[PDB]
Amino acid sequence: IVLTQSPGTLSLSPGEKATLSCRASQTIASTYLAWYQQKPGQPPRLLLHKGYNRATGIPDRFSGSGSGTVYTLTISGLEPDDFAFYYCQHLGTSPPYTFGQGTKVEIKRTVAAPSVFIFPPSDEQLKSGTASVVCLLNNFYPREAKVQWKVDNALQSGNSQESVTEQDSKDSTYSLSSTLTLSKADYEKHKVYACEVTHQGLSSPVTKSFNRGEC
Amino acid sequence: QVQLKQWGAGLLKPSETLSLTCAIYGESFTGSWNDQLWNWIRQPPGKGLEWIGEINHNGDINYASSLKSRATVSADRSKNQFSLRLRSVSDADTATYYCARGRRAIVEPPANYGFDVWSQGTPVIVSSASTKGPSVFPLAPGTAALGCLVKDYFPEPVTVSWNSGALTSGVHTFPAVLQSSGLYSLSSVVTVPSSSLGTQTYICNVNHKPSNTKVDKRVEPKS
Repeated sequence: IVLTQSPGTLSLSPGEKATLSCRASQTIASTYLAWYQQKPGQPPRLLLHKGYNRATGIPDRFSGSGSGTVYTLTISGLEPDDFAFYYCQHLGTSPPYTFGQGTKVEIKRTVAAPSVFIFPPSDEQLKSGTASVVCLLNNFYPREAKVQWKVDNALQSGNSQESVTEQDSKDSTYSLSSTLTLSKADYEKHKVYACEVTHQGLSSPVTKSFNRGEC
Repeated sequence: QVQLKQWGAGLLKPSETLSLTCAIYGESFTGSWNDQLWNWIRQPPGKGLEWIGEINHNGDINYASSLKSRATVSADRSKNQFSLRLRSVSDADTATYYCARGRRAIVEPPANYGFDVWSQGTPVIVSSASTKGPSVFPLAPGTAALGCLVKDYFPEPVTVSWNSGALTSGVHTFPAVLQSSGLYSLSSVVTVPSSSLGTQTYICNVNHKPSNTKVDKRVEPKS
């Protein structure tokens, strides 16, 4: 049984009602559907079992509903502790068991464009035989962002790694680094290094660039 | 008050056999109503929960289809413990591994058809690297950004602070990434006013306890 959760990300303010959906590929009895909450760095925690029954100690604001192929987890008034990931699970009469892919409940806030910065490899690193170029996207919302690396106007692929911070506790934004790695040899064969950023807060893509070896 | 305690090596070289055991406290292996389900679950980096396998009260063992060949699940009933082995591990098997208690009971017992008790989990990281301190390189600068690149260390964690930890406003220390070399790398950045680049010193303090590495790196604007 394939369990598909939606939406991927739910964005809400504290105190609003949250509705999370889990769609099964086939009809399943409600007895066999459970829901879990998980915060990062912590084990999951059972919220509901048998579709609608709250587990021990679970607050009244969590409830379950549905039948057939669609089930729902409702949170009637989000508290700060409720911003987390949620998973549905099919625990039937026998294995195998399946989890949904997860839904993230985040704090909603107004759209914010990222500030973009590019960093050439340091002279200290180049002395080592490696070249790393870092593109920074600072304090943006929503989390969805596109970062494309161009070297001498050639789209780069498979030589970059991204890392994203968790949602900020102060202003509810995200920040993101993209790091392009090439050998020192390849770094010195090219002139123009650019990161192109697309984000809902930018009316057109923002490109930050440098020329290798220019002051 | 049921609890699961997990142990086993979490830093694995590639192709080795992952070996984990959980100890049950507060419950018997079968249960009063012969309904206990002892399960293994993993969570790959940035992905959701994936069910691995189970041994139940009657000794029945079942595995997920994509792991059935490489995995073995067993229990030692004399010590109220159960175990998972997973052979020929690769980067694909890097994950946080949990054991959990479920039940299928047929006053109804609590948490029927749910996993109510979970262990703290083991972070399993597959790398042929040995312990290695990071190299620390500067990322040089109305608003100016600067930072440090903390590259090629093993294992986690690294702590990064700025001016000995005084500075946290506008600091972003990014979750580390595992590079293809088996070595971690991360960057730590801070956005500061441009007008402070000549009066305030910015130093990134990097501590890597496994290698006893301690690096204080001044990040200065280039001229």
